[PDB]
Amino acid sequence: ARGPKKHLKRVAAPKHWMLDKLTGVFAPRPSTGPHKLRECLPLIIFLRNRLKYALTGDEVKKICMQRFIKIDGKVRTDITYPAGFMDVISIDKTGENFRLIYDTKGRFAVHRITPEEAKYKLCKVRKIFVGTKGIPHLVTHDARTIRYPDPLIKVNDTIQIDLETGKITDFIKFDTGNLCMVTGGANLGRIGVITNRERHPGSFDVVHVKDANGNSFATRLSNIFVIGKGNKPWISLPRGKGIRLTIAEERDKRLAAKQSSG
Amino acid sequence: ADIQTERAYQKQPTIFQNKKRVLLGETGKEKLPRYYKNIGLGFKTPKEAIEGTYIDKKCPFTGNVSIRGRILSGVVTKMKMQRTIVIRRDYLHYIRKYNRFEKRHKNMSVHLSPCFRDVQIGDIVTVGECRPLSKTVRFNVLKVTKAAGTKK
Amino acid sequence: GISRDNWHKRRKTGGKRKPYHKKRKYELGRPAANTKIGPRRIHTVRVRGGNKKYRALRLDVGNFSWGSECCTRKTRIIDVVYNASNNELVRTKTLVKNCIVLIDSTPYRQWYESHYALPLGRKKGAKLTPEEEEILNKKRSKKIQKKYDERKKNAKISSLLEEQFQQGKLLACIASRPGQCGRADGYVLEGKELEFYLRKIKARKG
RNA sequence: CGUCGCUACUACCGAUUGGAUGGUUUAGUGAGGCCCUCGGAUCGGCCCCGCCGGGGUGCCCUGGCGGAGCGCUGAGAAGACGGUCGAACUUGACUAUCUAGAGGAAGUAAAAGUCGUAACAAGGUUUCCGUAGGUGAACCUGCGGAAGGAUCAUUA
RNA sequence: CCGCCGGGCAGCUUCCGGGAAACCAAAGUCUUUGGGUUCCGGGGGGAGUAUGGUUGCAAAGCUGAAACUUAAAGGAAUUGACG
RNA sequence: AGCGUAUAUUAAAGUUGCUGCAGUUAAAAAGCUCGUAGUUGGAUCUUGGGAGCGGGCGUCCCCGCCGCCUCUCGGCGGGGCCCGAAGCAUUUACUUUGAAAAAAUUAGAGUGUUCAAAGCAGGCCCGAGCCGCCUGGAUACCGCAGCUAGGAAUAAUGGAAUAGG
RNA sequence: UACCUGGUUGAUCCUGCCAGUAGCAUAUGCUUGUCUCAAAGAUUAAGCCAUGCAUGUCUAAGUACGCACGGCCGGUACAGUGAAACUGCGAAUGGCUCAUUAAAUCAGUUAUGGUUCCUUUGGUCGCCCACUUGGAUAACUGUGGUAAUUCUAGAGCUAAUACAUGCCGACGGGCGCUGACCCCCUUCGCGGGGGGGAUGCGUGCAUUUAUCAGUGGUGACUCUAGAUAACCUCGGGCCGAUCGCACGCCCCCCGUGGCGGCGACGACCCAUUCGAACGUCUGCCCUAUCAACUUUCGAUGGUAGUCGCCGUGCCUACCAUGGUGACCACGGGUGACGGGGAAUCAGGGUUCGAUUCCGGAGAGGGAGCCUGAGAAACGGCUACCACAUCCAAGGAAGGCAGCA
RNA sequence: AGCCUCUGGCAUGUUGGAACAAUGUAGGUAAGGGAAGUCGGCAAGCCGGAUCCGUAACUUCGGGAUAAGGAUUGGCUCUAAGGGCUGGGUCGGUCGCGGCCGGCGCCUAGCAGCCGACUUAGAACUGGUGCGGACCAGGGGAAUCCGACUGUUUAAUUAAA
Ligand SMILES: [Mg+2]
Ligand SMILES: [Mg+2]
Ligand SMILES: [Mg+2]
Ligand SMILES: [Mg+2]
Ligand SMILES: [Mg+2]
Ligand SMILES: [Mg+2]
Ligand SMILES: [Mg+2]
Ligand SMILES: [Mg+2]
Ligand SMILES: [Mg+2]
Ligand SMILES: [Mg+2]
Ligand SMILES: [Mg+2]
Ligand SMILES: [Mg+2]
Ligand SMILES: [Mg+2]
Ligand SMILES: [Mg+2]
Ligand SMILES: [Mg+2]
Ligand SMILES: [Mg+2]
Ligand SMILES: [Mg+2]
Ligand SMILES: [Mg+2]
Ligand SMILES: [Mg+2]
Ligand SMILES: [Mg+2]
Ligand SMILES: [Mg+2]
Ligand SMILES: [Mg+2]
Ligand SMILES: [Mg+2]
Ligand SMILES: [Mg+2]
Ligand SMILES: [Mg+2]
Ligand SMILES: [Mg+2]
Ligand SMILES: [Mg+2]
Repeated sequence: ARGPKKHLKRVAAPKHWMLDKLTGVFAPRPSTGPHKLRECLPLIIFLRNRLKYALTGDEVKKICMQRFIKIDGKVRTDITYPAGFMDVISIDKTGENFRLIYDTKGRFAVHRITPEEAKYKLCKVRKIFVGTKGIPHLVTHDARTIRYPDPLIKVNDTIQIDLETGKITDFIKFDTGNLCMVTGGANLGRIGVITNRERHPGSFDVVHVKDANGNSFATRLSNIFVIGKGNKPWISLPRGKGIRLTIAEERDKRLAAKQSSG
Repeated sequence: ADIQTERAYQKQPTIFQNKKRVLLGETGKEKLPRYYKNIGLGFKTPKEAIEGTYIDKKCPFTGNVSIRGRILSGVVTKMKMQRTIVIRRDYLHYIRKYNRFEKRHKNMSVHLSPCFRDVQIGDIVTVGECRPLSKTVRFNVLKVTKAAGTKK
Repeated sequence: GISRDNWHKRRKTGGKRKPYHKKRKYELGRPAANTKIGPRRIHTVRVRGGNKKYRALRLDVGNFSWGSECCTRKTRIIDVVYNASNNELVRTKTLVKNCIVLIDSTPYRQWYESHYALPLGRKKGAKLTPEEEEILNKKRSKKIQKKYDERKKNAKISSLLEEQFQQGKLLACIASRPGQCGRADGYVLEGKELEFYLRKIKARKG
């Protein structure tokens, strides 16, 4: 290296803009953004690869520069502008508007929502600031800072942000008993109420999580971003609802739906 | 005596010391209000840190260093440097072929704050990963326990 | 150029590291400022980041303070005294962080002589009688007399300072980096500080 | 079995301060850049005058045309004193590697030459080790060993 | 003289069990593979040579290669057959 | 439709032997002994037992229990209630569960590529009037060290003795 | 598939080797009907190289007055396509190769509270020229050289978001300390209390230094935030107060004043993203025919410094006299760029991994350099060394380990 | 040691004056080359002092050995580094600034003042690269022969083996 690297080989490309070995050498590379390269969806992959809306890269070029696509209600012309946990992506000439919730396997859904539910949005918080003259600042996981928050918002909690305004509207501290989707690692896009977290000094903290069916995974704190007060997620969930079925079960349940389904 | 020995004046910054136009002798009874800190991870900031007349920038019990990463232990083997000792960490590196281990060691120079008195060789000592403090020395002694073996 | 790298020198044990790369723009060393005392002369430098760095090569004045009284007039730096590092930097009059320097007393004199209204050094009655009482002699009184009689006893100075003001030069020590910063900022050597450095100077000259 | 005889191939020793490349570097010398100190092709600007015109209150604000102090800040090239990294070059040192070599001595080939016949049978002199000394060659002889013997015994 | 006991030097005897075999209370407990640990061999010669290092007054001692060549050299026992 | 020789290298090599070779004679145990590192090192310390639920009046398999301490610490005018802290797991070694482990490769879910190496799609719904449905892109391993949590079988290691909790 | 067979001997049983066996890995020997996948100048020479190409860029939105062409149409500066030129980006990725390199590359792991960060995202932006002031070059026009180059001589013009400059704004209004002072109550008066004050000086987002107090945040502040005193890194802090295209409006109201959307560059505080960087712990090939190494030429440490981006013997000075070692250092070697894997394989290994994925390095070799956020950048240049081209003999241009 | 000078001594070692020929005997110096020089490097010069760096083959393990081979060296202005000597029994009492007693102190880390030889190291500055500037002052290396080494010897031709 000398400078920064403006390029990405297919293969090296993470496991979920779900790309295939043939067809190319390169993968698209998230242009820098709010979300970290490794936890993205460059718009381009929706269009040609997920929805089969376009076909190629040029087909997508011609889409976004009509100015149809609106990633959190603010219009993007970058084919490679990164989306990631908790975004919107309104199409508008269609009225579909999706999210970007990850599936139980951790691979970003094609999950459609109402025209409502494209206003409320969620965001975890990374720090309290106290900026200057005592004006306090948030830092959302999607790299918004939001000045002037309610002083009871602490770190790792979530915010029910509007969109057209920015702003905040009511919120969920990170206690026991509330609802968590997991945004990192293995137990990824898997959902459940907490139970108990294990504070450690130095090394970052572990969080035990129980789900509907009663399967306790644990995680590091920095992957848990919460989604409700307790067994009441404010957002619509993906079909499956981050329960996660053992390959054994999934296999049979998929196959058991088959034959009986007609 | 003792403290200001070297050439430049040695002082805890973030205590300005003078202001006095009142009775009760001259200065306070502590005289110099001493900057110390609690370090963290529960290790008791020892008595001689707080009591002490002394001064070393590289001590965490009386100066600017942050302890922040990997906590280890070793044994004290040589104390022939000034405000630094050498510790010796022993182990078993495993070969898989030969389904057995061999003894190894990586001795490691390490800061030793002179709050932390009555250390000797053959002395179990716990260390924190610090700022890269000198050429070799990245570690700073946090709690000497003198424990295994011999006597009070 | 004149690099700053662990890359070249021996390892702890005493083996000789081989090279690895070339020198990179990285382990970069510029030559020194070794700043003097003259009419101001500072060159900028462009550095890493973009950013810049104010390397002083001639430097006359400093923005540098009482501890106790809690002021800091901007004052001429008259002359370097000892510098603990090394004894060329004294002779050559090279200002660097923790140089001990003589400075002008005058701007510090002239706000006791506002504030508490009591003189320094000692004099017969040449400057004092026309100007101090020109600072004193009240026609407001009552509020003010109460005020810098509330500025009480403790319009007081240590003998050690009191002395120096006869001379119109104070002992102070640089706390900025003239070569990095661009200024020769500092505190006045006051109380304990002030007592080696005299005793160093005294013992040095013999 | 060994000398000895002839032929062939390896490496060895080998007079030749033998030759070649690489890596460190002792010593010197040291391109260019980089920094610092100067410099000052010049170029302005500020200004000061002469004369003239338009606007304003002899004076001022603008304009036109001339001149001169080149006053005093700015920019400012060529250049020069210093310093620092430093390729490079010159001479030593080391070590690495690689090879030139008159002539000398082994081995092997290998394998059918001569002179013996050392060993295996009690190999004609039980054999072998170590050491020593000797000898045309195996060899031989001392001393101390060894049995891997040619006696597990010698007949109170 | 007759016993026993510990630890010594040894003997015979045997389908323990070993052991290619000769043999071996131990060379026994080993494909039923590992009680602890030291040394040390990897076809034969070249060679215990060359070279290097070291010790020695020196004989020499200790450490100790390769190219090359070579198909067996060897060990235990069998009949032979010649002393 | 390939097939030959050139040589590097693996099994074959129980001919490098950790598993797992050998040392009377076959190649081979120092002449003998002392001895610092290293390796290796006897035994010995909470148990039987209790209380129950569950298999085969009692007997015989099979499970949750009797980590201790603290409460000096939180609180889910005097409180409890016990979690929050720490004595800390004597100090490890050991074991088990997490988390973290880039993809490709690998192991291997799914799939008339016509099979297969492969590929990752495809499948469907559909007479296309559906002017559209449905599912994927499974998972395991990933040494050592590092991080987390159980267990205390064995190995060290520690604590009171010119007195101390 | 856990594996064997030939060969010493008149014959036997062994040790032991030689020789077979299969795969894999590279030679080329001969042959070659179809079809699908598919490696390829790495080992020798990171040796050398002919030539051909591999890195440019325009929306409506930085300048455009080429006459280029139309327009469609002008006189009003524009209009609209538009060759050139300045400007802003990029050129810092990619591509190639592995010469070096043995705790060094690198893996995993951790740290940055010992740091920088173009861009993207989010934010945040009110102290008499602003109705924009100055000035100067390219294309362009002309006159020029040289043998020759991606060489310029020189005279006029002329742009700007290129280069400078610097104003309205805000409130003679508000708040810090100073305060010409002033009033009332109390006091014999001094004094004590209550007040109120024209006029000065300050009148900050950043900077550095000094001090003071203890909304929010950590295991971990000597942090953030707040208070006071200062300065100006000053042209070479910033904003502060920046410029285009759509051109669409409303006025208790007539022509001004308010307004609308888009962009561009700023930027300061900040966050964030790609990173980059320097640290932790633990991890490697052979070798002793290498036993001691390391140390005024920094070896290990302390103190104080300089330099940098930052902690650091990065460097200087003064002190100390250290640090490593047969758990094999130190020395030497490699047919060594490091991982991720490969073929082999009863279980265990053994060798290979220059091989597309990750990580490192180098562009004949070194060193230094500009420029740049970002490079010590080689499709830049500066010498030297090492190579090499054209020549009018004065001079000039050379870098395939981009693709061919 | 050499070389310059005071005390002390001389008056150029049995004559003078004038020139500057050849030969001489004493001294010097040479472009380029550089032993071609002779039997042979016969004479001389190179080296030369100190400080720092550095060091071979061989060995009798002492040496070799100042091996070899390098650097530096002035004047000036500094800095740094090397020592002696004396001083507290102060507070109270009492006795004559002095003593005595008793008490506290007790620098026991010393610090304070006052003296006086010398050295050594480092840094600026500085001079037409000059600096051991007068003089003192080892040329080196690779070999063979002889004689173990010190010494001695042919007074007037041999110093060696
Ligand atoms: Mg194994
Ligand atoms: Mg034999
Ligand atoms: Mg045996
Ligand atoms: Mg065995
Ligand atoms: Mg052999
Ligand atoms: Mg093999
Ligand atoms: Mg096998
Ligand atoms: Mg064997
Ligand atoms: Mg024996
Ligand atoms: Mg077979
Ligand atoms: Mg036969
Ligand atoms: Mg074979
Ligand atoms: Mg690249
Ligand atoms: Mg970051
Ligand atoms: Mg080689
Ligand atoms: Mg090349
Ligand atoms: Mg490079
Ligand atoms: Mg380069
Ligand atoms: Mg190229
Ligand atoms: Mg005479
Ligand atoms: Mg006479
Ligand atoms: Mg001559
Ligand atoms: Mg001659
Ligand atoms: Mg002579
Ligand atoms: Mg000699
Ligand atoms: Mg003699
Ligand atoms: Mg004679």
